[PDB]
Amino acid sequence: FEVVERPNVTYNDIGGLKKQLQELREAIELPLKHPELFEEVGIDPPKGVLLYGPPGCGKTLMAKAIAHEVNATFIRVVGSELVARLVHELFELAKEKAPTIIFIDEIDAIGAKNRTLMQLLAEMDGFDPRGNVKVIAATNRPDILDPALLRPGRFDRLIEVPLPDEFSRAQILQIHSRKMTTDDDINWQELARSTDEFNGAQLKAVTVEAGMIALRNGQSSVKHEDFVEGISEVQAR
Amino acid sequence: LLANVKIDPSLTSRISQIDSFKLSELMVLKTDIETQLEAYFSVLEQQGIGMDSDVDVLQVTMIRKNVNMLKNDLNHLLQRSHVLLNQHFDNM
Ligand SMILES: Nc1ncnc2c1ncn2[C@@H]1O[C@H](COP(=O)(O)OP(=O)(O)OP(=O)(O)O)[C@@H](O)[C@H]1O
Repeated sequence: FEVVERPNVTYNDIGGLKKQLQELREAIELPLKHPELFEEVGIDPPKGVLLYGPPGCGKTLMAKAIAHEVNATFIRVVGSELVARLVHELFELAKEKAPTIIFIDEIDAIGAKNRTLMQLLAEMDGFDPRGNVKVIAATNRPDILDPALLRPGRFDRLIEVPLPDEFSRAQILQIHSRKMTTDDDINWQELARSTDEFNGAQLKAVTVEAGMIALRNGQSSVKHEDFVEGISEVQAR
Repeated sequence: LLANVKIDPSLTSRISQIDSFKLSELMVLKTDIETQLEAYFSVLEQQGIGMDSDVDVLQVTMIRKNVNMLKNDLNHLLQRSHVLLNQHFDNM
């Protein structure tokens, strides 16, 4: 599985998702920076937080930004690529490189309603909250999950991570345009309208498509027309 | 009952060089990968089955697995193409 010592991704790299990201920080960032306070008042922080929503909406992005802001190790697992030994080994490493944010992608692929599943429940009952290992899970179908995962002391904190709304889309386009010279007359709002029902991944792929055309034209920056051809290009996929 | 799929020459070789390609090569590659996926998708249309008898299932199982590997590669292509692209405008 993929391990990143300390990912260099700030909250500044996440377009929109303000309410959710704050919910996440209340659930993970807070008990990490000040675990004693949760002991003083005497309440356990959530061991696991489930991020459900469509793909390319920034579930991974959120989990990496937390791991960044909290100076932790980021260890990611792909749920389909697990399809039990490896789960134990995982959490073992996770404890070893603490602080650690474990990100279980495609958790539904192993947690529908077997050996590997049971292991994950064990590992999470294992380590205790206030501890410096926290779990974040990502899925499409929270409906399809086995109710053992959502029971307290596991993934007992749920956060919807939906598609970018008209405005969130503007940010995401700009976000991937930052390291990239851009004309001052560029209409970011018109772009947000033409990218109806787009996701973060696709919106990033627009900026990649735009900067290509500008380069192909030997422009010194990316013009608004480039982006629209980019959106045009991206639409066909 | 497909036989009309276009085939990707030197693809698995070019795919493995994404991190070491220049931008122009990535552009040609991206276009080629997409051309391959268009052919795969035409087929997923003919069965009328989206990406989500017994010799049916096996092909569809493989068809899907192929697209996903292609999508995972094209994704990598763009993440790298993006970084190289960002280096161009910081260069300036
Ligand atoms: N809100 C966002 N702001 C900026 N970029 C985004 C956002 N959401 C997604 N992206 C871009 O989309 C790509 C995929 O993002 P990410 O993997 O975080 O989404 P995800 O929901 O975790 O996808 P998956 O379903 O594969 O887990 C990333 O390269 C990221 O740059």
